[PDB]
Amino acid sequence: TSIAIGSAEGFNQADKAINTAVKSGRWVMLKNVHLAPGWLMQLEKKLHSLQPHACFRLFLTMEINPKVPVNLLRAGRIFVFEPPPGVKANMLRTFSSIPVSRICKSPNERARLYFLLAWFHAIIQERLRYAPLGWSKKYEFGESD
Amino acid sequence: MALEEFLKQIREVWNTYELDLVNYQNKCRLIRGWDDLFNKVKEHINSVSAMKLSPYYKVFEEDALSWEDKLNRIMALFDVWIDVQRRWVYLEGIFTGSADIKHLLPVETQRFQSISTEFLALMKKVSKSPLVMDVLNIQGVQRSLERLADLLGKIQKALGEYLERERSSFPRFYFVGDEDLLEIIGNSKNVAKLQKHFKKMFAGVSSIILNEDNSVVLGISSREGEEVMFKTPVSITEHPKINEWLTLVEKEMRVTLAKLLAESVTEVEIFGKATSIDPNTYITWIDKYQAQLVVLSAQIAWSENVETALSSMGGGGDAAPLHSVLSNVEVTLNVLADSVLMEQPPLRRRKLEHLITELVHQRDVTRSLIKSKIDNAKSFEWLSQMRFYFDPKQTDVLQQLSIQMANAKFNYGFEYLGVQDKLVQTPLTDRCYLTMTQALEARLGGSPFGPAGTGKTESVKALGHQLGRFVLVFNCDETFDFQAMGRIFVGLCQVGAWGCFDEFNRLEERMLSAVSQQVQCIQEALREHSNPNYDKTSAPITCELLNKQVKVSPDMAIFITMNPGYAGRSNLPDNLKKLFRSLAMTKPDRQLIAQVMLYSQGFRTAEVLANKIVPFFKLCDEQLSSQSHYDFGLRALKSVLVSAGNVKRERIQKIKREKEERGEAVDEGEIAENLPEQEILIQSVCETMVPKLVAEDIPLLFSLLSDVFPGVQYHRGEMTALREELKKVCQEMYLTYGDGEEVGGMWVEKVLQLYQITQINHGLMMVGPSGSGKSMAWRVLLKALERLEGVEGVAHIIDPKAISKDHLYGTLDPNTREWTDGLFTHVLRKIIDSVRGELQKRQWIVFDGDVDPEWVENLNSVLDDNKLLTLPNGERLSLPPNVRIMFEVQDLKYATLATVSRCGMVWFSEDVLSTDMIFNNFLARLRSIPLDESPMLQIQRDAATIMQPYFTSNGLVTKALEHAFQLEHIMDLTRLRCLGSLFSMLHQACRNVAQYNANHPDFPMQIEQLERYIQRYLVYAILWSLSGDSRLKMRAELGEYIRRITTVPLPTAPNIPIIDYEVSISGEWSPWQAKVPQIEVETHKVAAPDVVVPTLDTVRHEALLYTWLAEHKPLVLCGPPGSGKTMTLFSALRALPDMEVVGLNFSSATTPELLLKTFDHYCEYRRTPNGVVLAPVQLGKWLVLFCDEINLPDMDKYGTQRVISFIRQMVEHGGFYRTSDQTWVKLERIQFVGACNPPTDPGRKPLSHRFLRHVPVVYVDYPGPASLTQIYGTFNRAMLRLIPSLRTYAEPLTAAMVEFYTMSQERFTQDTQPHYIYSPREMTRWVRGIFEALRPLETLPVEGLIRIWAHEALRLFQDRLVEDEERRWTDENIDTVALKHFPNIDREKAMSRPILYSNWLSKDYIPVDQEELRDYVKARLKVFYEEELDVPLVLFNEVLDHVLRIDRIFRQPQGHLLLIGVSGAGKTTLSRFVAWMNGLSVYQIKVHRKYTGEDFDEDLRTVLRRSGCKNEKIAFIMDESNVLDSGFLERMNTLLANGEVPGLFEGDEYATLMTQCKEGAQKEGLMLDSHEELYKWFTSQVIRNLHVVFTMNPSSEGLKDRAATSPALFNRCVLNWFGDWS
Amino acid sequence: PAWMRTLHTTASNWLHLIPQTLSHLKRTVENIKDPLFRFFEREVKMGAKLLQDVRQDLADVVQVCEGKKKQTNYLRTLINELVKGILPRSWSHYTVPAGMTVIQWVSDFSERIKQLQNISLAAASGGA
Ligand SMILES: Nc1ncnc2c1ncn2[C@@H]1O[C@H](COP(=O)(O)OP(=O)(O)OP(=O)(O)O)[C@@H](O)[C@H]1O
Ligand SMILES: Nc1ncnc2c1ncn2[C@@H]1O[C@H](COP(=O)(O)OP(=O)(O)O)[C@@H](O)[C@H]1O
Ligand SMILES: Nc1ncnc2c1ncn2[C@@H]1O[C@H](COP(=O)(O)OP(=O)(O)O)[C@@H](O)[C@H]1O
Ligand SMILES: Nc1ncnc2c1ncn2[C@@H]1O[C@H](COP(=O)(O)OP(=O)(O)O)[C@@H](O)[C@H]1O
Ligand SMILES: [Mg+2]
Ligand SMILES: [Mg+2]
Repeated sequence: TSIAIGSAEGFNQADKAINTAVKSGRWVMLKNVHLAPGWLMQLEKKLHSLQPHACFRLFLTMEINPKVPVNLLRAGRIFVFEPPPGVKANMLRTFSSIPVSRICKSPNERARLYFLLAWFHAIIQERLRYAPLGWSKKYEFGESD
Repeated sequence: MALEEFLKQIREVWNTYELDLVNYQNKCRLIRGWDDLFNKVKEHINSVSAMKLSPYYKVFEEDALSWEDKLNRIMALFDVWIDVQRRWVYLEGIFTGSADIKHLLPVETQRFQSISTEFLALMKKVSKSPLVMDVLNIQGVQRSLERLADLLGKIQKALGEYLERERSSFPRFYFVGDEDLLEIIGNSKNVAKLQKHFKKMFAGVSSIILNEDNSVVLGISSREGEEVMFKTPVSITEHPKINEWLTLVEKEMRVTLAKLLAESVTEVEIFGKATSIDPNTYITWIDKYQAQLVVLSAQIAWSENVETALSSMGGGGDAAPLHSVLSNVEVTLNVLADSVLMEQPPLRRRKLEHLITELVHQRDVTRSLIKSKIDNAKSFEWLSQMRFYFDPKQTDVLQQLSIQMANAKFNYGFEYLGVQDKLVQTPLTDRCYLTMTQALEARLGGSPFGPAGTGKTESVKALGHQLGRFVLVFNCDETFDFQAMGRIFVGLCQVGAWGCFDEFNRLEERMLSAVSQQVQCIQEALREHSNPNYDKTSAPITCELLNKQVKVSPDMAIFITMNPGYAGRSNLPDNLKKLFRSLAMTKPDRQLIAQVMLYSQGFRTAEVLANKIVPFFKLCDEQLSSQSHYDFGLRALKSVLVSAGNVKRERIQKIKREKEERGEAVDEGEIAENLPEQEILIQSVCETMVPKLVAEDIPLLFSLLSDVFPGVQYHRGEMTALREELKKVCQEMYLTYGDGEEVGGMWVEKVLQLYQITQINHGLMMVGPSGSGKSMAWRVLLKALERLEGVEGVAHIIDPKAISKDHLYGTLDPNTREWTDGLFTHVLRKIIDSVRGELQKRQWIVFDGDVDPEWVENLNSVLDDNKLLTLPNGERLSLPPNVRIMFEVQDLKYATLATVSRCGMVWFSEDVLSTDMIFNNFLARLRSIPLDESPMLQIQRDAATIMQPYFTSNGLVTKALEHAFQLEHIMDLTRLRCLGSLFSMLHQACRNVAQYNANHPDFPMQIEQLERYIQRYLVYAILWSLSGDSRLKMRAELGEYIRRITTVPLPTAPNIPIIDYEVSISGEWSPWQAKVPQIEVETHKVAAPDVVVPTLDTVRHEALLYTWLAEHKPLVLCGPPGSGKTMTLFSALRALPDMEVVGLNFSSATTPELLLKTFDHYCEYRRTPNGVVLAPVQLGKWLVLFCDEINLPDMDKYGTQRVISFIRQMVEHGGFYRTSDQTWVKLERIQFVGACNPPTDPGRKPLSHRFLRHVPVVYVDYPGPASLTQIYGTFNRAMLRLIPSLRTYAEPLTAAMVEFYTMSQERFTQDTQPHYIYSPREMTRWVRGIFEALRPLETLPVEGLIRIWAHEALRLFQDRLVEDEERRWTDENIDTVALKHFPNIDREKAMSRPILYSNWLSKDYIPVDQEELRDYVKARLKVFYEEELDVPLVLFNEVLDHVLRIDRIFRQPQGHLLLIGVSGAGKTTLSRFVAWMNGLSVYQIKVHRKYTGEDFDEDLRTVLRRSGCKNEKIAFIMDESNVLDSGFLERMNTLLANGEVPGLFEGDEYATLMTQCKEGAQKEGLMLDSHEELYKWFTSQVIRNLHVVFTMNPSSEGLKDRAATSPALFNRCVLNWFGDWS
Repeated sequence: PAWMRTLHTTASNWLHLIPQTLSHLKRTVENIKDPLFRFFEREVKMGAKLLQDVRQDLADVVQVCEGKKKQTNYLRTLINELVKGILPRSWSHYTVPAGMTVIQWVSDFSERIKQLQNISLAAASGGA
């Protein structure tokens, strides 16, 4: 169950989804939780006094923001998502994200096109590291592109 | 006897005029002829009012006044009757035609039945006696309608959930407001009333065509008159209910257009791939079909020709028939170009313009295809083009047309678009089409982004109109929340309409994240349509919106347009951004847009004109100076280009009009040959660009014009007709009119320029410094147009920043989701509804106030070509053509390009309004308007002749004004603040002469004495009006400058400034010192709050305050805290009876609502025939609002103080808007006085120049050393009469007081600590403190006097000090000063360092030994432990001093304490212990995690009742931690200063308070029954009994910030720095 | 205070580096028709106003740091920026690279005024 956080109804839905999930092993993902720093503190206290199902997982999506409470950060395990360190890492991430059956369809030339796209996507993204020379501006070339 | 005839005519009209009755469905007899009734009543009301001016009105005064009452009563009744009858009609239809509502809402249905019974009963009475007078005499008919209106409104607001149910049955109702929907549902039989609502539910359907019966819908029509006739008409009889035949109309609109398209495609194919086109046949085909289908047919034919040509080129080397496709386009475009070179019908001409724009693009695409040697239909350069495939063999007519771009395929929606202006199809627009259609195929949203004026919104609509979709534009703001967006999505999804959300990043970031969930679920539903496995004969696709299953039409789409460069905007979360495909639209192709538009309008030299106009705009943006009101973007270019076509059409009409009276040589083809096309373009540029230019840019732009358009001259039309009316209106308004270089000529040009902008723009700004003539320019123009054109002009003036943005536009209820209109929304909706003929009048909505992006960007869709006010409830209000949106502002330093580019600009400079013009206006009014309410006018006229020489250009006043601007003033100096002050003072001088004539009925003042008085008073008035806000040195310097240049006789003293002289009524200079006697003050009034010792400054300031106050002119006293501003104002008010002062204490958090509570308590709102009037409750009294800190209220990030804008509105407009009912309220007998510290002081903001022009400022400085000696030497002489043996020491005691006070004021300043302010207030407390310690004493040695003097100095100067060094300095210099002025005294007995005074060991306040005091406090602490608080305390020396300091404050009236120190130092415990020793009850608010503002208000009521009604002495001890909200201190700031909170007791609380006050005052023996008298006694009890102790920790940032939030904490509370334990 | 003495030297030094004179271009009937004059007139007009404002603000800061005029709200805001080394927002009138500090702006502003003086000197002595 995926929930955006900003709405007042989102807070009510998040609590019900979490309460249902902790008794069934269901997964809950809450996105943009950095937009509600005050509610995040109350969620950390709620999670502390809880013994959910062994399969239950709670995912919190946020930007890297100083508003995120320290107490929540200590209670959870942090994973940083950022541009891949280089061309090799960028292209390996691309080939893992795209299912194999996607590339391996009937036209055999489809595989080389995806490689060219992966190389092109890596070169364009890596040039952003050179803020001014690679591109005049810091464009958000990303996964959607 | 002409007056008698008018009365006879009025009597005869109303003895026969009957309410015109019509049967309504055999139920009652409604009333028509509202226009006839209202105009007839207004006509007699004006005639009765006008005949009062006639001198013969006295004989018929009573009869005319009787008719004024009757006519006013007729207006008040039928203005309510019309709204009651209107509401009953559609409510009766709903509660009769839908039996389901009776079960759904039984309570409302029965309640409506009861009201519907009383309405029908009153209808039957009207039927018996339809005569208006008989209806007017029906008992309680006025109150019956008032109850009917209120009751019917409650039923209306109770049908909201029923309306939400009907919106599902016809989803286009989701875009209609609740009231309009009730009109639609309830009037389902009266179809003629449905016509005004179709523009809200349809893209281009403005009305429907009906048969004579109104039972069959024959077709639909657009706002321009274009009609679509249905192939199969829709019968309303066979489908009676509103939502089914409306659905059938929507379907027949789509089916008819598709059938009409097939017929059009058949004919247009003949024109395609044809060598020659006959214009008559082609024009016939254009006229036969609708504008949207004509362009659609042309696109279909061109696409199939290219497909045919590319198919033949399959071999590659085969000959190219693409040239024939180009050839056909060339031939067709030549016929279109020839057609627009001559006169055409307006609908056909626009159709021809659309075809030219379409074919120019087809010509460009075909040329690109030929140049690129494309020979295959599957080539991407052809697939990337937008193509149109038509299959006549397709069975479903709605799917015969397929629009394909790249891989994206679309069906045509066949929404009737009417005649929508098309965009020039530029390469940027081509790229926009490709990107957005890729997003549509991917079931993603489109996100065009870029700076303002790049075509983002128009391109989205153009693409939607290309696909035949209903495109809805929403001007988003922060009020578009999750619930509002979802409901809009529900309407969009079911209708199948496109949502273009502009300024989408103006939503809050939390709302953007929440909305992303709704956008995603719709997009998943959209992909279910695209699934080939899904079959149309199955369950409809549905997504979950707002916890409901909502059907999704495949045609709906979501688009967001944003300016990512605007600072302060919300950043979109990434999960939302992945749902949209973004395209940068940054550089519009201006030269192509200009070339195609000029070519489509018929300009033969369009290529030459486009190559000049587009670079010219580029040059203007760089060659001209930089101004915030300058725009040379695409909107400005588009405005000129559109105006160019309008100017070309009028010249052609003018040329042939000359030909009608000169021969019969109409040769239209040759008429276009000799047509100055360049001169036409220059006229459009000058009519649109010139009014925005500053003076030094005007020659620059004409040099640029000569550079790009050589030999082309601009000549304005000499508008004699308008200028004659303007000249007459100026005469009636005492204004100066000029022509050319005459006086007032520049201003008249700006009025004419403003008129030109009103004819080209529906939104315009008048920008210029305060006092530039902007207001008079549009007020005079509005009246002149009424006389010239016969159309009544109505102006609604709004101060947008004087109210909250919620009160300007409205609010959506968080829970009930009910919409309440704001001020602007209510005004615009009233004009659209046109209940009282507002659509036939010129309606100007003037936003007079500051412009900031927060509120004006809600008008982006209003000010652009959309002309729509979009509300978060989904409602869209169209701007009627008779409405102009105007913005009168002094600057645009916070407006963004988005706003500036969307509005016509007229720039006013301060040179436009010359000082000679202002002088003429003052003299003209002085010679015509009597000041008394003629012997008074005769005095003014003679005085005007005397003043006239000095008010000429380069006269005394002009030279004085120029010199004054060179001086330094406590506030910023503006021309109108000086002249406004100067004219008020001169009016008082005229009143002085009249008052003298009253004193001398025998010998009135002669001209020689009148001349002798006026000249000196004018000099006197000039000095105070131009330097009264400056220091003495600046006041002096203006004196010598006047002395050099004036010829008025002046005082001949060698070194006495002129400002030191008044003007006696005998026309002689008299020194102000003659009115400053050395008084002896009664010994019991020593340093009392009401006692003022006359000084040179006090008598001058009081006289100046008297003049401004007597004229009801708002004024501000400015000076350092404690300089005597309140003292001087209240002293002047004592000499001015019939004026009640009410003190308001502004803080940083003060809003207009503080003023409104004061109005609620002291004033009443009364309904008058001319509107609501707010007047003081007490009759015959002028109520003075005294604001003590008028420049503390918080300035927002856009430089605006809301309360200041509110006060400016009440002064300049004489009123304000009541936000509850959106009604203008007029003030009567209410004036304003301000007090403040200099704006350079911390926490103080400069006052707006638009507020200062009305408010003269007097500077009250601290009294000098000699003035202080005179003031407190008088007090010391009186107080030392208690002990006759101490009379000799009066002078040294005063000298020591002044010396130490001056030294302390220099030593400690606000730079070190924010509370280091020393003023004569300390001197007043110093004398009072000594006096209180001397009253019960029969005798005292001089050493005893010094000890009291030293003790009070420590309490007043040392107790606030923070540092030990500062306290050491104060302790040392007290000894130094005392021995300097008191030699031969025993130092030890008088200055022993432990100086302690107490009344605990005796009856009197006498010195106490430290050890004796320690034993007493231990003895009392023992009792305190057993009775109040068993917390043992260790007694050290500082505690003994502290408890004595707290004891002093609890024994003073309004004794408030500010205890500052570290937590746990005993501040609260000592306060409770001293409170228990003085008999004071301790009150502490019992805060908790859920303690809120209304909990604090109830707690405040409890304490005030006990101390105000029960005479209970209370120590209200409250800590800084108790302040859980800033609103807590706004209440305490008022309570500390005034002992009252104006809005704390309301409703039943006030009624209970009055009962308790009456009981409380009875126990005191006072005879009080009046509520006002009871409230004053209650305030006086709170003043003497309530003691507030404020405890806070030392925080440097917190303490400085604390002063602005609660200035009363630092000037009404005694501060004791307990600090930390030493 | 230590800041009061250090800021006094800096402001006095800046008044030495920054030039003091900038004469507006004399508008003439045939100078208005010259495009170069039209652009160059704008440069001095906006340049002269900025030059006077900065010099006046710096002179007030020096006088404040000598204890001769009382600190106003504007001076308190300006003095706080100068202590922190942030370029005052009032001084910012021509576009500059982001992250430019006040010490570089004063040197940059001084060079721009010198060029503005030479342009006006040529127009005054020699014509447009
Ligand atoms: N044409 C005129 N001839 C004579 N007096 C004029 C004329 N126009 C304005 N005035 C007077 O000069 C002053 C100008 O006030 P006006 O309201 O026109 O200025 P404004 O620029 O709209 O003001 P603000 O900036 O405060 O909104 C008023 O005292 C007005 O009576
Ligand atoms: N391709 C075009 N052809 C004609 N007029 C255009 C074109 N693009 C933009 N305009 C005009 O430019 C102005 C600004 O367009 P608009 O869509 O409001 O811009 P934005 O949404 O970027 O602020 C309008 O007058 C609009 O009609
Ligand atoms: N001529 C005077 N006669 C009596 N008191 C004076 C005189 N001049 C100054 N004062 C004292 O100066 C103080 C001014 O208080 P107030 O009028 O409230 O000041 P402000 O309005 O400037 O804050 C009072 O203590 C008042 O008694
Ligand atoms: N003079 C004192 N001797 C002993 N204990 C004290 C003394 N002053 C304060 N305390 C202790 O500190 C506590 C807090 O006192 P309180 O008046 O609430 O402090 P404050 O108002 O400075 O925060 C008291 O309850 C007491 O235990
Ligand atoms: Mg837009
Ligand atoms: Mg005005």
